[PDB]
Amino acid sequence: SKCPLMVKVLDAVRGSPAINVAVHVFRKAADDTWEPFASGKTSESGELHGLTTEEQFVEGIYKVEIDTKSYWKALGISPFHEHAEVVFTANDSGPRRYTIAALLSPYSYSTTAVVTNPKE
Amino acid sequence: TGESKCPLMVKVLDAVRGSPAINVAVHVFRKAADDTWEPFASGKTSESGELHGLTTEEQFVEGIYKVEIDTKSYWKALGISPFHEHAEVVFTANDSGPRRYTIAALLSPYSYSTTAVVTNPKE
Amino acid sequence: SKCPLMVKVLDAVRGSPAINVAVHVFRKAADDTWEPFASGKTSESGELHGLTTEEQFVEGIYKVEIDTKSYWKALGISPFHEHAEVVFTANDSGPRRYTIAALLSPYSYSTTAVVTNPKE
Amino acid sequence: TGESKCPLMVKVLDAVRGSPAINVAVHVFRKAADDTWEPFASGKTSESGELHGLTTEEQFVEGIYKVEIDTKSYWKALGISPFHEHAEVVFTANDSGPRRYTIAALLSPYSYSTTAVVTNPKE
Ligand SMILES: Cc1[nH]c(=O)c(C#N)cc1-c1ccncc1
Ligand SMILES: Cc1[nH]c(=O)c(C#N)cc1-c1ccncc1
Repeated sequence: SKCPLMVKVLDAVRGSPAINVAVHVFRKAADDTWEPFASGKTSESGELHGLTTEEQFVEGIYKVEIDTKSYWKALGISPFHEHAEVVFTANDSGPRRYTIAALLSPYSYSTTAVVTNPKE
Repeated sequence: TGESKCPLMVKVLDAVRGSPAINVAVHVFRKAADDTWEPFASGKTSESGELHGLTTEEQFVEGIYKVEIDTKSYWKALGISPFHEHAEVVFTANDSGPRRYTIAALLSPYSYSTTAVVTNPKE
Repeated sequence: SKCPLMVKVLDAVRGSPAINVAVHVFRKAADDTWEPFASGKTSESGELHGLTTEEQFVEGIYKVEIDTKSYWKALGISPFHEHAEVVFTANDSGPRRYTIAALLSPYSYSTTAVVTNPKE
Repeated sequence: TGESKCPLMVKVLDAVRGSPAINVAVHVFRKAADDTWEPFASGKTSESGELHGLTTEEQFVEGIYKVEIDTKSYWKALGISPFHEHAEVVFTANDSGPRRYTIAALLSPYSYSTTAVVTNPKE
């Protein structure tokens, strides 16, 4: 029960988890370029688990990109955004469990992080 | 009015159409001497999603006020059956003298957010 | 694993669950008055479970009130809101699992409902 | 300017202090012919949390634009170490002719929301 990184996606129009949403994760590279890190599709409960492991999850800059436009086109709704992106630094600073959650509407989105830890 | 020095203004936006939320009914109450809510002001949002002229500086004394927005009538007229009955904002006002209050609401059928911007009147 | 109603509370300032937040639930009465239904305090994970049961959870109007002001005063932050309230109708219409989530900041809050169901 | 017919306006608010987010750096890019982001316009929010005058109707052609807000420099100057590096909004503009775009952001240290209000210019 150790997932250093988890993504959750919700739909504000229908009051349900946003199922089958593509998610891509990149790590900032030395040349200051984005390199593919992990990717997947949200499950029936709007979640994506097992993107990585504590050993591979070192300090650095990460970018989480959510394909919100494909989600909305499948419902027959025209969206405003091309995609939703979250960029943050992961620091061993202290606590290492990260939950990124995204709430989606056709013209707006909100994102929040919940950073927590078992013990230390 | 002036430019924007109203003691109380409400602004409602639509997260589904990316537009101002027009013709939304808004009701404001003040808590009375007896723990009961009394009618204070009423109105509807204009074509830019705003509601101006609800009160005056002199009438807007210190107190606990309730801003109730009728979101359910708004989604229903669009053919959508939403989650909430209404949106309500409860807050203590003019506590440490007069201030100008902007209450904003962003609406979606199963979600809403609300924010306040408080400014100190011509200092 | 059957909780018709669950409440989740998060803190936007500190990126953590909002722990020990008082929550009260009322049911609209015939005289159109609010009657105490259930109450509790959020756990270490920001959640409140077991407010009720499927038999007691009949159709009607419910009001969930979150004591946000006490939460913020304990951190030494002066808040704008007296409390956060969610009013909704529970209809057997179809699906009966309700998750109310609230995200808190000193001057703003957002609430969303996730309505779902196992089978039917 | 006029009253409010700017093709692109940005508005940043602070959810912790209930105020406009003043002196926030904003950078806008357009995707070029070669899948690369090119600099388009730059600026800072004023005392009301707004940014006016970034472009003109004639210069704002159809394309994919990126609005990047520097939220991290804003929280840091307040003594707070926030979660995000910045906030970014990516969207296709003027696709089916000219429109006026208002991008709003509401900020908190570990959260942000963004909304767009799109209007059809003097019809
Ligand atoms: C971006 C934004 N997000 C919210 O969650 C919210 C709420 N409530 C309001 C606004 C906002 C939009 C336009 N002008 C001012 C504030
Ligand atoms: C991202 C998010 N945004 C909101 O505006 C909100 C409200 N209210 C809740 C959540 C949320 C975060 C984590 N788990 C579930 C929901």
